Amino acid sequence: GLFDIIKKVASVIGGL
Amino acid sequence: GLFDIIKKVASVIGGL
Amino acid sequence: GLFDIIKKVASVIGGL
Amino acid sequence: GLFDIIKKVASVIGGL
Amino acid sequence: GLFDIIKKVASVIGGL
Amino acid sequence: GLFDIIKKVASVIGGL
Amino acid sequence: GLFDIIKKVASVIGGL
Amino acid sequence: GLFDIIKKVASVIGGL
Amino acid sequence: GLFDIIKKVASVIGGL
Amino acid sequence: GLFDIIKKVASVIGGL
Amino acid sequence: GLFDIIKKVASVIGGL
Amino acid sequence: GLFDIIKKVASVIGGL
Repeated sequence: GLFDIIKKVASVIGGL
Repeated sequence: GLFDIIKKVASVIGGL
Repeated sequence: GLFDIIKKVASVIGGL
Repeated sequence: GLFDIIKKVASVIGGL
Repeated sequence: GLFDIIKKVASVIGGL
Repeated sequence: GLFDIIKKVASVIGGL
Repeated sequence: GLFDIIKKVASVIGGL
Repeated sequence: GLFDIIKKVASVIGGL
Repeated sequence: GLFDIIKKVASVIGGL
Repeated sequence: GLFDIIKKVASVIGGL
Repeated sequence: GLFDIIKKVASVIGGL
Repeated sequence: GLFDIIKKVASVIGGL
């Protein structure tokens, strides 16, 4: 409605 | 409605 | 709406 | 109504 | 209405 | 109306 | 130490 | 130390 | 140290 | 040691 | 040491 | 050492 704040953090470290 | 805050953290460390 | 702030941080490090 | 003094304040300090 | 004094404030300090 | 004094303030200090 | 997050909201509506 | 995030909101609406 | 993020929002509306 | 294999992951997903 | 394989990841995904 | 395979990653995805 007024604010639609979508914060997505996707941290695939993997590998190593 | 007024604020639709959507915080998603996905942390697939995996690997290792 | 009035503010649609979409902050995506995809951080696939992988490899290594 | 002779004096229809209307005061409205909406302090939508959401987020953070 | 003789005096229809309307004061409206919307302090939508969202985000951050 | 004899005096329709309207004062609307919209301070959408969003973002940051 | 590691994160020192300080959020302060002061909301002196007053007046009115 | 690492992150020193300071978020200050001061909304002195007053007047009105 | 690594990030010193200082976000200040002073919003004195006053008057009206 | 012959094989001093060291793996370290720090995932300081703070903030938000 | 014959093999000193060192893998270090620092994913300091702060802020937002 | 015969094989000092040092791998260092610092992904300081701060701000926003």
